[PDB]
Amino acid sequence: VVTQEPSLTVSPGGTVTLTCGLKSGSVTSTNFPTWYQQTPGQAPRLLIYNTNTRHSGVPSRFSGSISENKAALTITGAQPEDEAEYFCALFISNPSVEFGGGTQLTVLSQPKAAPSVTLFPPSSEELQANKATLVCLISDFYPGAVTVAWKADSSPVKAGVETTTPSKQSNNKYAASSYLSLTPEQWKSHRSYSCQVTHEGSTVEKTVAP
Amino acid sequence: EVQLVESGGGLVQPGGSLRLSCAASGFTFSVYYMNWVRQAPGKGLEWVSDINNEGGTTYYADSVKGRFTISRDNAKNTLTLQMNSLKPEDTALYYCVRDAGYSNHVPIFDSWGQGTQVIVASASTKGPSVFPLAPSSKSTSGGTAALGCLVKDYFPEPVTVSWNSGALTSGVHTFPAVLQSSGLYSLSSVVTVPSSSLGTQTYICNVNHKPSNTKVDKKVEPKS
Ligand SMILES: [Ca+2]
Repeated sequence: VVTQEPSLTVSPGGTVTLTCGLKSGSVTSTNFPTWYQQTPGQAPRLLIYNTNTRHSGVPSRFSGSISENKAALTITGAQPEDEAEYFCALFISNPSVEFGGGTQLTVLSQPKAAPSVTLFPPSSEELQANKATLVCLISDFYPGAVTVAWKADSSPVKAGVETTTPSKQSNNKYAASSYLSLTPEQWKSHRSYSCQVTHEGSTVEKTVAP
Repeated sequence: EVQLVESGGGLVQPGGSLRLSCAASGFTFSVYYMNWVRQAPGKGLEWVSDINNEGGTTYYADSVKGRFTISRDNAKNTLTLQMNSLKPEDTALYYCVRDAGYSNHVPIFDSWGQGTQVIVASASTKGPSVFPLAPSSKSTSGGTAALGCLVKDYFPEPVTVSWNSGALTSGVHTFPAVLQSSGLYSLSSVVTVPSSSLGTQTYICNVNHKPSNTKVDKKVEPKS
């Protein structure tokens, strides 16, 4: 498992470092780290390979290294067009590479705005149809990046979660939705379920109960 | 310039198959290892398969072994992905991708197509179930309440949602749909209204799914 920060921010002209680690083990030169950039609506582009080699035409402001057992991409003097998803790829074993989950880099262009979160429990109607969907709606945030975690009582729940990529609203802030599917018995048998939304290091958690 | 143009994707049912094809141009195709790499709706990149210059050596991601077959034709300048025995996993954007060839062991991807979407959808045309989201004021401004409709499990896009036959337009937020692992869409529409109106004003969401010729007008009531 290759690990990258879900999202990071930088001001125009600022400096930011993205990292790329392994869940089990240290990243070293023989993982031959590669970095790819994906600007919105475009195909990925090769930035850096062999840890620190820039591909032809890549600006010098992009630098690759290994530090503290992780691969690192440093952007020094960030430009608006550097707003993109960055993917690292590590070589662990033949025949190919493993990718990190990607880091969404926002180059700040408006003030930060915290998300509003609304959580709806399953309707009685839906339960009568032998299904159960919790609905977590997230609006008015910037940067347009959040992480959503669900809990059954106090325990994390992974399976049955569908979450949208954030999209720009009318007002230029972002919105996203997350849904948790449960059986009616799961819904009834737990004390509560929670939707936890993380945005720029702050968390908002709403909880509903049968 | 280099072009890698993917075709042959699109909608497929779980029991079906697809033959993706990449038309390569603007470079000597036969000189390079070629790859498929995919990107799932809201996820990262995943290498799928590669093939050596002359086609005698192929490699696969563990999870596609025995299901997909990569092949190439150096005269037609094509790379092919035969996708059989499909899974929800397979819904993704599929990129045709050149290995720069710097290394014998490490694929380094220097040229990517725009990709073509594959959706493994359990139904070709399905109308939504519509569930009411009973009003709550826990997360709204004082004196208001948020109520909505969950528009679940429809295909293909789009649906339209109005409130009170178009007579309520203020405070409406219809969220972008999620494409679920089942290959069906779900969305929510939420309207914020005065809390005092909950006793007096009828709220109905008008859902229209033209592809399935389905219309649902769901009354959303307080849930005492
Ligand atoms: Ca390759």
